[PDB]
Amino acid sequence: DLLKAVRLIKFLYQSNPPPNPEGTRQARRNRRRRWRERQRQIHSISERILSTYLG
Amino acid sequence: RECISIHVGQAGVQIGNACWELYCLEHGIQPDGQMPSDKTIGGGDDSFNTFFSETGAGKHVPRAVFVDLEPTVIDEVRTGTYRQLFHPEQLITGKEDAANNYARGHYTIGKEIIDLVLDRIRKLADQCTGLQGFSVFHSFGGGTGSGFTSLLMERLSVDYGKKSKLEFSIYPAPQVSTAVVEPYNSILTTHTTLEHSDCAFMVDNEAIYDICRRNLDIERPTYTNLNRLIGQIVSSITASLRFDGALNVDLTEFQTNLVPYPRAHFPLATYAPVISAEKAYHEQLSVAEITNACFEPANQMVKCDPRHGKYMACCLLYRGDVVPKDVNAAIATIKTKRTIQFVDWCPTGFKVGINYEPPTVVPGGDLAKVQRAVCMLSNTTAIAEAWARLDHKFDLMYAKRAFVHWYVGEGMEEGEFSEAREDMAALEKDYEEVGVDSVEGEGEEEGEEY
Repeated sequence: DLLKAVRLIKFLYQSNPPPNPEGTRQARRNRRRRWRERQRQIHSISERILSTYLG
Repeated sequence: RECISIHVGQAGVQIGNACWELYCLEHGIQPDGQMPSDKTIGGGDDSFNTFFSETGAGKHVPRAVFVDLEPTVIDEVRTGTYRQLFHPEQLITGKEDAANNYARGHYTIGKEIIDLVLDRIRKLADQCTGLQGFSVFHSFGGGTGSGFTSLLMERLSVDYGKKSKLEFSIYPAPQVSTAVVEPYNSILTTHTTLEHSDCAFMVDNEAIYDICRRNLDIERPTYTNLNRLIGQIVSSITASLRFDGALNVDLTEFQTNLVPYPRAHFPLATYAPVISAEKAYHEQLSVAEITNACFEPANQMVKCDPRHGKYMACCLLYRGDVVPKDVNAAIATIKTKRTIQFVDWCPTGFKVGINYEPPTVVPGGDLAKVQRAVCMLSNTTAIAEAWARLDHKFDLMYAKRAFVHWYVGEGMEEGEFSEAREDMAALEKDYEEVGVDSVEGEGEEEGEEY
């Protein structure tokens, strides 16, 4: 029911930091690629499995 | 602009008499006693005729106090080749010689004449209102050395206030000298002469030895040829206050754009478009290779790689004699490419200073009719290798403990040497660690120093 679900919100949606605009383009690009993989792998598979959890 | 000129030590007095007679032949001071151009006695009263003014006896004598407890240098400035053109009665001899020992001067052997030099500087400091600082001819250990400059600087910072303290801190070559202990006084220099000063320079002796033995090919590897070339560099720096005109790029903005920081206190010098007396046969007068051989180690006083030393400032200076429009004509020669590695928080452009009036040429040396010059003087982080060399020398000597008992039973302290080491480390880290581009403080996650 709520256990893995609501505590997975309480962890994963508390695990999103803002990026760093200070710094050169290389480290900003690394943080951008980690961002655009991080939020995609947070929303996609987690709401897929909360979609097909038991119905 | 009537700055007080102090000259102590054997090198200080030697280049003092040499450079002031170079001013005498520059300003026309004939051995008669007065110039034949301007008939005012002693000296003139123009904007550039201001080093020579009325203090002595109405005759506007050259203005330099000559003190050193070594008596033979005072004798050969009293009995050299000019006997009356200096101060006729204001040069006071020294009674007992320090004899290549610095630590005697600061504590034991030079303390009797500190009151006399205070009287001399009170005489020469209540003079005309123009006083932008001090033309200090610093030495380390030749005569008294750093002793009188050190006591003068400390009591001039705690008694005269916050006047500028422009230094010529010579770092001589150990090959031509005879002392070995010199790293000790060169590292006490940081404790006793660096913090309480306000502006400084650098003159050297290794590169002149290198060119005189290999490049310039003059068989004179002694202090005389060093004096002959340092006289040219002293005339070049004093030409700012000595050649007034349309392009009188003088000391006023110079002291502003030299030093950025407290312990970025040490500039660099790269004057060497020199043409020798054995090259004085109507050879190529070049305005291209003197621009093309700037960052090569020939012009550099200390052999350092420009590939690793970032610059937070750059002061270009091309003093010629041909055209004031040649300023623009040489602006449009080589300055367009100049892809030089810089700190990411410093400007890029180059200042320009010319003295288009031709000078009077020094005879009897190793120089042709020199008219044009290049000097890329600036504060560089590439002197970190030179100060690491000096600190390596001092670490080896402190592991060897040479003359430690000579240099502790007079007023020094091992904790004083520790604090001098910390002062030298501060001057290091303002050029080693802080002096390089410190961009690594923005943010990243790898396991660095958060």
